[PDB]
Amino acid sequence: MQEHYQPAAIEPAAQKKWDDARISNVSEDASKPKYYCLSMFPYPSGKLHMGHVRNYTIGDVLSRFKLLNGFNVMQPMGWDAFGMPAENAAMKNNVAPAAWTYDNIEYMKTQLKSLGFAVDWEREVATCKPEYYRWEQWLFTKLFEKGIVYRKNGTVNWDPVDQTVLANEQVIDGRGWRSGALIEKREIPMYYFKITDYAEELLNDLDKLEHWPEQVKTMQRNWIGKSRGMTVRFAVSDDSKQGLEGDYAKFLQVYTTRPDTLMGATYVAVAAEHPLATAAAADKPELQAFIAECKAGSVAEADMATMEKKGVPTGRYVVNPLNGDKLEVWIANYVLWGYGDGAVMAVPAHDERDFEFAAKYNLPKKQVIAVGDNAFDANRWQEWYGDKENGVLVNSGDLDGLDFQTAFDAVAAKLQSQGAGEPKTQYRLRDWGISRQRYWGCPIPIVHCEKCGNVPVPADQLPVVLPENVVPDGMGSPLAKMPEFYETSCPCCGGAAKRETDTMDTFIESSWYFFRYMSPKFSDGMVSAESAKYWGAVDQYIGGIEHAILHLLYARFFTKLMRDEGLVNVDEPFERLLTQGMVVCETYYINPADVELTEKMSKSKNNGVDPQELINAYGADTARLFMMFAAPPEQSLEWSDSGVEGAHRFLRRLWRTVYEYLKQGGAVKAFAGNQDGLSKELKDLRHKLHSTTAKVSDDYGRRQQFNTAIAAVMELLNQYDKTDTGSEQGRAVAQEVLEAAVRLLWPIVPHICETLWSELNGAKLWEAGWPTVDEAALVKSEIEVMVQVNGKLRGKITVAADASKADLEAAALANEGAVKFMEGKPAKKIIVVPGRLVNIV
Ligand SMILES: Nc1ncnc2c1ncn2[C@@H]1O[C@H](COP(=O)(O)OP(=O)(O)OP(=O)(O)O)[C@@H](O)[C@H]1O
Ligand SMILES: Nc1ncnc2c1ncn2[C@@H]1O[C@H](COP(=O)(O)OP(=O)(O)OP(=O)(O)O)[C@@H](O)[C@H]1O
Ligand SMILES: [Mg+2]
Ligand SMILES: [Zn+2]
Repeated sequence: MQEHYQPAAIEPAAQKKWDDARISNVSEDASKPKYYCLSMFPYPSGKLHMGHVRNYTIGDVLSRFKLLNGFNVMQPMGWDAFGMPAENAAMKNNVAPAAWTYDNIEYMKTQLKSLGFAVDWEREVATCKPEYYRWEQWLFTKLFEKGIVYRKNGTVNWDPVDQTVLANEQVIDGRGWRSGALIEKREIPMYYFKITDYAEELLNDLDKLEHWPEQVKTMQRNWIGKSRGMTVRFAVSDDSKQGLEGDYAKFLQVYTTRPDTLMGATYVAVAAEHPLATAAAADKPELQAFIAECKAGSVAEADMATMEKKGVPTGRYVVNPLNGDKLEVWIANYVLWGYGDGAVMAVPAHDERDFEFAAKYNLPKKQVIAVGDNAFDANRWQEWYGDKENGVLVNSGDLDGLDFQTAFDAVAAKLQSQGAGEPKTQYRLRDWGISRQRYWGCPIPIVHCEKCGNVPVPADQLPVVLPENVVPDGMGSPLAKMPEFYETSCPCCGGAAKRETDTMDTFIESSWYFFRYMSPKFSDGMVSAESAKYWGAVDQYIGGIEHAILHLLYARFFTKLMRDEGLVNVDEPFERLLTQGMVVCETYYINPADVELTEKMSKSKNNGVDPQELINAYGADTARLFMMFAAPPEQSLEWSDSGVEGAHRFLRRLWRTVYEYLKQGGAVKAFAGNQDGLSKELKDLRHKLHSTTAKVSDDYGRRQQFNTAIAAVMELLNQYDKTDTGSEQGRAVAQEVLEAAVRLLWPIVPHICETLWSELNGAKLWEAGWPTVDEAALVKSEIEVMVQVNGKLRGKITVAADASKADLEAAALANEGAVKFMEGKPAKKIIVVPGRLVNIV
């Protein structure tokens, strides 16, 4: 064995040994339990960053831990290759997005292989390849036939100067990012997933996820935004029907989640697009200007929660169906057309938004809810005004004295008796718009025929291949200007027709890639039935909480869609979630590596430290160890050159330790079996050993805290250094300690542990398996305790080292000599000195 640690030499050698053994190249082996450990596949931007390193080391630690415990572990890797960053690099360097993407994949793959991740590279996928996206095109056409995917006009942001559609992330102050021209709102036909049909399923199935973080489930619930409220109809007064047609001439319909406060309504508010707003503003210019300012605004919830709530009266009146009061209709900028009825009631006494709105305009505030002892001040807002669990109704006539739910049910029955309302469930969730006016994305498998309409491409003709020899320029998608692409024949009539030129939301590819990993070479479906039945669902998912909402929601939606199609039989894709904290680095006034002598490392400010320089300078094991040791996985990690130095010296210490042990007599059989007769020092070392094994096993398997597991192995080595292991039984225990230490650290730093193991033991490491805990090594020695009766030694008892004072009291009173000297009398007191004596008085 060589004396000094050389990661540049041993890490390539250890990587080829694993590759030649094909331990990571797994199949649907029914003779072993499966474990699917998935890390979020990266966008092939060009180079890895320490964020990738931390994420994929965490996944590799869990994967290698399960492999050592005898699991058939699948840890697949892939490339989220579609999206804008390639389209922006295409216009910068004048290259095709495909060639720019494949150059990055090939390079980033070599960077990943040099880190030693136990990856099944035979299951690699690239989402921009037709062999992949043909199956999301297939699912598109199948759901299109069922109406789950439909075509409908939607609003987009049009740039009149750049001649392109812009996302809201590129529209600032009503203007284009790289143009600055006033952005128009255009209605164009687009495609949507009817995800609202699955809202109740997407909400309730969260209860099945017993191992998800509670805040992630909370974020999913708030995004869906289910509310159980009441539809309420206010009859339009006789004097307020001018110019109103249809149902809008008779009643104003609103939606409310507080029908228990309907007796407290003092006014109602409609959206600027509501027919009551249009009819009232017909001869009032002040209302026409208000409606225009509302339309010329942002429905962005961010801007809406920060905007000044404004309103103007209309002079039109509606009638409350419970108490008969005539209420004036206001046009308000916070009422949104398209959400519910486009109109709401207002209860300023029990809704904070309505209180401030009515405080500005001096509208009445009628209390209809009391919370026991609290006092109601119409000029102040307390937090209990909107209390829904402890409130009780007042000023409600029939409903006085009821709680929220009882008043809810009673108002429901009263409104249905008069035909003026009914219970209604609503969701803030809107349908999922698929269409993107971009080139570098999955083509939409629709053919437009002037005789047949929007026609789906038959399954025999899939995929619709995206042409790769394209250099986008940013002034409109090139597909709309390529007649050789969109000119086609209608698959229903055969006449001249046009292909859809929009591409798909890149969230589509990440919504089902975890299933494609199960059979990435399958050509008869999204995923083969056999591999789907074997792998089931993802056992462990590792990625940012930034994706806790849309990505997870879309992935869960696609899982149920594919299940309903009979492709899979699981309800949820991910059983467990691990969210790693971001990696941060000091900024300088550019990469710190190009600098000589603190925010998230991202492409935005180019703070990302290139892992390849750390690998060349210290090796992959030093990189992996520093990531897992600096902080818990969920906690943020700060880049520290001092941190990578301490990690490398520990690996030098681990190497030096095994070398010095083998220099002093070579390898022997590891100690095992009965440890009676071992010296006290060697028993304590074995106790520390199997205590460390239990602690590392618990930190990998349950807590998923890797920094503490490394610290535990460090403590075991510290006690090893202070232990004389020169004797024959001493050498046997030293062999047992080192054989476990290198296996406990193998998931973190597999390169050095693989090399050290084969110098210690001739068997394959992954066949010796995860170290077991010898429970006998955890039992400490027994102690003899003196028994006293009124201070006189009456006998002795043999006590356990873990015995409580109650155990010594129980054992001291059972002593024969005690009972004989106690003369059948009780003890007014029983003093207990643990580990010395117990005296009964
Ligand atoms: N189109 C709309 N624009 C603005 N506000 C609306 C609109 N439709 C309903 N509202 C108001 O929003 C209130 C709450 O509805 P939402 O769907 O947000 O439920 P919620 O916030 O979960 O309910 P809660 O206020 O009881 O916690 C309703 O009581 C109603 O007054
Ligand atoms: N600085 C970082 N520290 C730790 N993990 C990171 C960091 N940056 C990205 N990751 C993780 O790397 C994985 C791949 O992320 P990816 O390259 O797709 O970017 P992203 O998370 O989508 O970024 P953005 O939100 O800016 O679009 C994810 O699990 C993500 O959480
Ligand atoms: Mg269960
Ligand atoms: Zn046709």
